[PDB]
Amino acid sequence: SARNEEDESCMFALKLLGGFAVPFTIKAVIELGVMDQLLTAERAMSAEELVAAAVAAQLPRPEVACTMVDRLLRFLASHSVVRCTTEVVVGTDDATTTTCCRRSYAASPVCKWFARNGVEDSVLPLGMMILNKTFLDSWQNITDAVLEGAAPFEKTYGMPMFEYLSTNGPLNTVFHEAMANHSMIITKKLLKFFRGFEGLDVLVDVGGGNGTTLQMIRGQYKNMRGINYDLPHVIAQAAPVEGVEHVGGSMFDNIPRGNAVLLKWILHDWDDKACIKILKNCYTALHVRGKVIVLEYVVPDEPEPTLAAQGAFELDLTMLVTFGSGKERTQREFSELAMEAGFSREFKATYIFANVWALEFTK
Amino acid sequence: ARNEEDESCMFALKLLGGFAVPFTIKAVIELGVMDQLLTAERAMSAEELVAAAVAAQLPRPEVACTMVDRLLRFLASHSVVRCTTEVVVGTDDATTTTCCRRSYAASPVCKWFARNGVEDSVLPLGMMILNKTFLDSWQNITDAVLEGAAPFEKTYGMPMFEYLSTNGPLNTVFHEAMANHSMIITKKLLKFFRGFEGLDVLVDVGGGNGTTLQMIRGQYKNMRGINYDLPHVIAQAAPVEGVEHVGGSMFDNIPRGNAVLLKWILHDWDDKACIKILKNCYTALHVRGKVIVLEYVVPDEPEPTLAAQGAFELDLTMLVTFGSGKERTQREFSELAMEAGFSREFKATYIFANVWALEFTK
Ligand SMILES: NC(=O)c1ccc[n+]([C@@H]2O[C@H](COP(=O)([O-])OP(=O)(O)OC[C@H]3O[C@@H](n4cnc5c(N)ncnc54)[C@H](O)[C@@H]3O)[C@@H](O)[C@H]2O)c1
Ligand SMILES: NC(=O)c1ccc[n+]([C@@H]2O[C@H](COP(=O)([O-])OP(=O)(O)OC[C@H]3O[C@@H](n4cnc5c(N)ncnc54)[C@H](O)[C@@H]3O)[C@@H](O)[C@H]2O)c1
Ligand SMILES: COc1cc(O)cc(/C=C/c2ccc(O)cc2)c1
Ligand SMILES: COc1cc(O)cc(/C=C/c2ccc(O)cc2)c1
Repeated sequence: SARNEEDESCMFALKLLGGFAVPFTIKAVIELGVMDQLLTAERAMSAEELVAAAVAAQLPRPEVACTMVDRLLRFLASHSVVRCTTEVVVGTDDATTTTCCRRSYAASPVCKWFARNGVEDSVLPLGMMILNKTFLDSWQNITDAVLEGAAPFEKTYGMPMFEYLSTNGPLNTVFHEAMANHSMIITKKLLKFFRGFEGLDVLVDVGGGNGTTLQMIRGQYKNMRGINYDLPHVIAQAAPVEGVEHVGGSMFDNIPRGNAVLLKWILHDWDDKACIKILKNCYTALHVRGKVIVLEYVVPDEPEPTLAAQGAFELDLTMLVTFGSGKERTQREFSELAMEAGFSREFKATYIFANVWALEFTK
Repeated sequence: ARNEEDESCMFALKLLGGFAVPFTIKAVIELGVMDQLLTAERAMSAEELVAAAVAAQLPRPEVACTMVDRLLRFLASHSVVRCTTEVVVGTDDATTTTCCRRSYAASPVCKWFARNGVEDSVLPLGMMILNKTFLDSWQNITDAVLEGAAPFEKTYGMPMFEYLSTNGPLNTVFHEAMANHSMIITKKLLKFFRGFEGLDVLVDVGGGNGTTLQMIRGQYKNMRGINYDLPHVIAQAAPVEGVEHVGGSMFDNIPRGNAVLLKWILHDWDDKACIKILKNCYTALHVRGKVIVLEYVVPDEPEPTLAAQGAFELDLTMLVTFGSGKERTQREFSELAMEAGFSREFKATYIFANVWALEFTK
């Protein structure tokens, strides 16, 4: 609609500067309980009906709350996050932010990924880490961190993230729930789309937590045995799982022996030398023809302006912000690390879901 | 594995990640890399852009280059910069990818981030939009809504204009953003808007040091100006030929003239406060006088266009800053004017960057 190229140029610059407004608006609609009412609603609902349904608490300024929610949802409607219908009101009205007319709102399909059921296959626990204030604050310190060649997180909090989490119980839970949430989704998709668990006697899951992933995998492959390998303090908290041995240890020291080792979102935390050491421990732990299964995004060789590529470079920036030298890798960069660790010139890539690939390297 | 379910999920993650572009552009500006992009003659690698932007010896110069490379690659995937890739005659150590070296050029949009070309930039406004103090309020929307309060006030315990009195650096950031936007809009007004023709006296409510009036008089030499602003702002203004500085509150009175300019005033305020301002404009105006409202105009329905999204984005900015400040539709502006006494006579002239000049007539 801009009146010339100069005008459209200016508005695009403002748009680029303002991209934080959508995520922060979504967070509020979620936290208010409005997004869950949209998701269970049988028809479109006005801001007033959404607030009445979402809030049990008696509000001091209920009319202000309703118009504010109307403004939040109208903004998300402009971004196709929700559907909006407008009707004429016969009467007077003040639980909408316009003269004659009342908006009613329905969830778009994308909204199901924000569900608070948590495991209805939602990414909400991941989203709450993505938009966590403690983590977001690091993004304001990128400049100085680059100048020192440090992680923005380190430059913000004085120390690496994994150290800091030991000192912040609440942030630690947010982080672990996000990890667990993404793990659950990808594990399910793996059992739908990936065939590389066929023929395995023993699978070693590094960073397996309580061993949920191995348990779900054994649900489909009943004769496979699992080793759940994680830090001693994580293993101490792990209840028995049938067919899974919990083993405490550092992946930098050793990996337990097996037919395959699973690394999900491990390598992208670490620089190339650390990755090579992890893959060398995988290599010594495997019998010949054994495999490493890497569950990671793969960035394209060039910066393609696609939805998937943008999300992969967005994850690269998250890694820069969090760890500094943690990073997302191309297929070739993954191949090179594996060959450095001793693996053959034999590469498989199976696309799974949500930008995650299963890359398999073979001894 | 890639279907509608997959696209849906990626879309969800994209919506949650929208902050990454703005934060990355900020870093690239603040490192001085954007300015090197804007003066460059050709695509430059991260290494070249760092060497050119940074005076100091860095402790970890190769880490800094590879980090900038990653920032720029991300911006390339969003079409903010142009990237080309060439095979390294050897082995790099200042690009993230060893085979190959990326070089980058500014896209046209980057001119809007310039630190001082001789043209228009929105960089002072952008520094306000991405200022940490202001951004921190957006993390407090849920509790401010439940209380019916402005997120900003819930975050800092006072109204934004009161807070600026307590934070001189933020006060500068705010005023420079307003002055930047006002400068661009006043020049576009002199280009496109014809409603200053014929006016004896123009009253600029919130006119600061009188720069707007000074510029308009530069084109309309027989017009006189009344620069109306708070006494403390007027105390600081130097004399302006053909302009009288007057101190006061727009809630008490407006100086009389043929036209009153209200730029980004009404959107700070609720309907009751707007009606007070407009009733004061009405009584102040001589007959056939006009209020000239310089605001964004939100469409009647939430259209998914670049311009509409920009207007609802400013709406949420007003929500966050003031709570009850808000963007309006044409109909809502008309209705406030009619409540203040103005006639059923409405003009709208599109100016630039989503701003309209709306005129109401006594
Ligand atoms: N960059 C490196 O090469 C590097 C980094 C850290 C530790 N190490 C080596 O590791 C040994 C132990 O030192 P430490 O206790 O600081 O390191 P650690 O065992 O705590 O390892 C560091 C990080 O790696 C991850 N990790 C380690 N083992 C894991 C496992 N089984 N599952 C999931 N994640 C795991 C965790 O995120 C942890 O914070 C030392 O010999 C040390 O040199 C090497
Ligand atoms: N939106 C609302 O919060 C709301 C609601 C209903 C009524 N009101 C009315 O507004 C009053 C609150 O305002 P206040 O008492 O804090 O006063 P105030 O005028 O001192 O408020 C500060 C702001 O007023 C503006 N201002 C006032 N006169 C100006 C002038 N001549 N030139 C430029 N800018 C000028 C500036 O934007 C300044 O930052 C209420 O007492 C009532 O009259 C406001
Ligand atoms: C914080 O207080 C104020 C007061 C005011 O009068 C205007 C603004 C405008 C902000 C803005 C943000 C994003 C954009 O893309 C374009 C403008 C903010
Ligand atoms: C904070 O530390 C970590 C460690 C880790 O292994 C993964 C992530 C992933 C974040 C992320 C962000 C945005 C998305 O869209 C998708 C994932 C973050």
